[PDB]
Amino acid sequence: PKIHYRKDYKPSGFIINQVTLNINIHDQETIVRSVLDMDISKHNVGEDLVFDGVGLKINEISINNKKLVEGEEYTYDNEFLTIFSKFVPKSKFAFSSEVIIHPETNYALTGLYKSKNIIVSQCEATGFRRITFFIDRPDMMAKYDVTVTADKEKYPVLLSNGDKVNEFEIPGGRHGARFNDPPLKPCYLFAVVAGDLKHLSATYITKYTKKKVELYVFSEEKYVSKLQWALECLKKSMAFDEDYFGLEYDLSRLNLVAVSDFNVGAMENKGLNIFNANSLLASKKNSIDFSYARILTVVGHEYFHQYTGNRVTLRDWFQLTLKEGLTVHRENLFSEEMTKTVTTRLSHVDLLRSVQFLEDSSPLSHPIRPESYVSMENFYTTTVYDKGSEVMRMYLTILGEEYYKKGFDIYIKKNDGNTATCEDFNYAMEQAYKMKKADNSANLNQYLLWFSQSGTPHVSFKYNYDAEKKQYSIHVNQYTKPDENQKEKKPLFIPISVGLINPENGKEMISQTTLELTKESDTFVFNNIAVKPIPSLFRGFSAPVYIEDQLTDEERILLLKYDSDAFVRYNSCTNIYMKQILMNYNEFLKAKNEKLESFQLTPVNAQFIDAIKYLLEDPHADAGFKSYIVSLPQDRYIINFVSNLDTDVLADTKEYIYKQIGDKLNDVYYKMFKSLEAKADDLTYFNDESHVDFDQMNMRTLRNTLLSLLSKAQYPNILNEIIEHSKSPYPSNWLTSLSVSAYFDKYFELYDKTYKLSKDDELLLQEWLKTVSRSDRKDIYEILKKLENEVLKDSKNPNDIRAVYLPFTNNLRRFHDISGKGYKLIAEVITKTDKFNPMVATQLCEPFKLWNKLDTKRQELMLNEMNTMLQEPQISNNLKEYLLRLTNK
Ligand SMILES: N[C@@H](c1ccc(-n2cccn2)cc1)P(=O)(O)O
Ligand SMILES: [Mg+2]
Ligand SMILES: [Mg+2]
Ligand SMILES: [Zn+2]
Repeated sequence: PKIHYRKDYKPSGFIINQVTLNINIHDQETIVRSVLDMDISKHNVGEDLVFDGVGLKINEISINNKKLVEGEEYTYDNEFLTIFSKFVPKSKFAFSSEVIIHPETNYALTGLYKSKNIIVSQCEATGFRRITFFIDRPDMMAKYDVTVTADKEKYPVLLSNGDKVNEFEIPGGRHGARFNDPPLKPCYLFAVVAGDLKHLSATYITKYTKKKVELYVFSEEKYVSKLQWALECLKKSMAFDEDYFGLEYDLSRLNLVAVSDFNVGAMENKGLNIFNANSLLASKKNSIDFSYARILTVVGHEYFHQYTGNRVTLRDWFQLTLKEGLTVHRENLFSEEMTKTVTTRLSHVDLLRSVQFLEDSSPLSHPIRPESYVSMENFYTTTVYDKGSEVMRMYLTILGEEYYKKGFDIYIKKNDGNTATCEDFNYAMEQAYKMKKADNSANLNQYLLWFSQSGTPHVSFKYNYDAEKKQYSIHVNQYTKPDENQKEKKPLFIPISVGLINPENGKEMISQTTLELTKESDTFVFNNIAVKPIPSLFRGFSAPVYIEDQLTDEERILLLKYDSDAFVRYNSCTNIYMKQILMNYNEFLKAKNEKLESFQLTPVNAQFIDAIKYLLEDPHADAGFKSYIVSLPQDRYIINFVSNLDTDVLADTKEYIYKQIGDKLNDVYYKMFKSLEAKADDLTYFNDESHVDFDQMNMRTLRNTLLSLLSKAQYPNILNEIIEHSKSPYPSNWLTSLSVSAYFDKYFELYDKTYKLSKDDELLLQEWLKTVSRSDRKDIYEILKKLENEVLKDSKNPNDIRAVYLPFTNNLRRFHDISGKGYKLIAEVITKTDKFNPMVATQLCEPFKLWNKLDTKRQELMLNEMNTMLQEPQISNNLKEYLLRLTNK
């Protein structure tokens, strides 16, 4: 396998000026004719002409309308087409070809493929070379003129980029459309779609130039009534970019299309965005509440790529974080503004500190700009997207809104063009930084280490208060553990948003202040501090770091009650739980290792329980926040703090802490679950397709969280509540009724009732599968085998496969069964999936990422399964490279 290095970037010695495509789709094959108008670039050194082209069946190739001869003038090995230089012209010339491809049997979902009755393309990153020959790298910009033909009855709707310029009838029941897209684009932004598509549409009038933009959202006919929310999300997304960034859509039309079979969430092809149906379609009757935030963020994300990816483009794939990290940052600012709930930011932090921190301390650790790759298929990671987004968000923290907006406008003005690199972005923020400091010596040079250095920095704190002097000092230290990418880790530029809270009255003692930590350690001193403060550190989670606050639980409890920053309040509560978790885990571990006949456990801090009750009982406090404070930190967050983690000991620890708190608060939880009903489940706008109330949904989250706590505890007669909840019209409630009934004899009665409610909507059936998979059932292995035989069968839909298996892999007791049977089962699924879809096979490897963090026995069980998968003779390149890197071999 060839390793591509970032240091090795060089421009092509060719240019492709114009692509003219004819894509003729037939029952058993698709014929693709392509003419490329080419030139020799100024970098050319007389080399062979080499096209990417994977799995293509050549009918013929030509230069300037003369057929080329296989063997004597060119070789093709199913990956590269090599035309020997003696036969390549030295001025403007035309290369043509006709190849045959087979979208019907393309089950890897990359290139051109069939999803149910829709034909659709997926070109990022290197899928265009599965459609026709090309120099398939993002710096090859060309013009595109595309014609598609197909059977009119099967494929009445034909779409590709640009203007539809001609439509025409073809003998034998066929038809055609031609689309011309004159502005230059990279080939990974080409798209085509054909199908019996239905739609909703609206007209949006831009803010400044008042251009009419037509918006179309498409699906298969069955689900067209689930498109309205997506259309509202698109309007909101355009308004946002207009209001916050001053940016208007440049084209006359934007199409959104939902497909059933898709590897990720969606894709930003220019004016033709294609989506996983689960991230475009929703209704109140047939979707859980999560689908509403999901569609808003995914529609938003692909819209924002129209500037950050599509008009300012990447030179090479190493700069991927520049388009993805920045688009995620734009997406998160939009979500925050649209939902107006504090749990939106908290949920982004929850994701980074569980999943991304785990990745960053694993053998897979990489900086947000890597120095090498082998498979572009495995490069689209939480580190590139989500830590990339936190790095892009730190510029805004450092500069503030006014100067951030100035530096961004600087980057967009200069590079609307025009490929760019991460240094160009940094340069633009620097110019805003010079202007902010009003000092032109000031620079962001050290900031660049955020792109190049891998691993999570640890940031720790000591304090001093001199009561006579009224002088308060915060001593800060940063450290990043050496790893495979850097032996010596340099200090980063770490912005620490802070407040100082008066412990007597809960008030702020200082204005907004962001500490700029630029050295291994520094001491920040504040004068005129009248009383000893509690420091509120990393407000908003202002850098992607392990925060070691060194506060007492009494201080943490005070922040949790009285601080103004949601993240700090949640983090204080998190740190109280972690102190408790590590304590009880070591007490359980000692008792198991020493085989003790009796031992003691440290109870949960009583004043922390009192503070939870105080917050729950506060009718003005936020319900979404309340659901965060009654839940323990995620297992994948906990694992970052324990060596050789025994998952059974952690399951017993979590069980003890939940029971400790429930034994004090279950009456309070019951009362709230009942008093929340009226507002949480209010049906007033149930038939209003466009009315989405994020606060109401967070009330439902809370009720569903409290119901789960009450069921685990077997609170008296709670089954009555579960059975009533199953009759709710909201799928969030009735699916919740299924999972909490796991602890009762009614489980299979609700399994059947909710299957029946779910079975006729393809997405809602996928949510039912996830609910079953995640159910806390002792017979969960037999239940999985039942879903396999009855519901999943041999589905190659990645949504179906992921729904049956991924939630189960989070079942701490059972997936991690000491016999290794769970690791066995997931490995069998990965290998089976790898036969047809290597990308999804790699996604199904996710539970294995923490393998070297677990206890001795479990490390060995997981390594065994990874080595077994690695030894499969038919392993894909993608799965092989991933598992070799994961197992350090
Ligand atoms: N850029 C989009 C996308 C689509 C597909 C893939 N993909 C990566 C490997 C194979 N397909 C990557 C990104 P997005 O960030 O999902 O908007
Ligand atoms: Mg083929
Ligand atoms: Mg299906
Ligand atoms: Zn993206």
